[PDB]
Amino acid sequence: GSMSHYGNQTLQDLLTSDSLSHSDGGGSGGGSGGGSLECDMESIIRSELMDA
Amino acid sequence: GVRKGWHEHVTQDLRSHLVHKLVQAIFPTPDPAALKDRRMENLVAYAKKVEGDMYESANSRDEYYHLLAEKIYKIQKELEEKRRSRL
Repeated sequence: GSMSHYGNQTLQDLLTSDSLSHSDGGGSGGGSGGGSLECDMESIIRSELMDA
Repeated sequence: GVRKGWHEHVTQDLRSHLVHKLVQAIFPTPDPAALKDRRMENLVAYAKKVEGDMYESANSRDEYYHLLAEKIYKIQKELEEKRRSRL
């Protein structure tokens, strides 16, 4: 897609496995310690989620 | 949306699955049930706007998958390194 950094195979293979190989998996989690760590990330997220 | 022949090569399952990952990346969900939380409507809204944007942006589902896998990739490591080691 973009790959300025060519080490994207980890994420691409992840998708290939989950999405293509396993096909269905709309119920997955694995946030050890919780999932509210975004914090500052949520700021840019608000910026991204605001407009379509 | 214009009529792109490739969109018949991608069912709701695949795209909604990628939407799910968009959420899993932006939100390190502790449990699959946090994916039905009040924050979910918002995350999935973001994910649907994002997915739909790139869906319309690409000329193949694999491309749309690729470029979306790119943005999700950077988002993941962004949140991980920011919260972990740059601060």
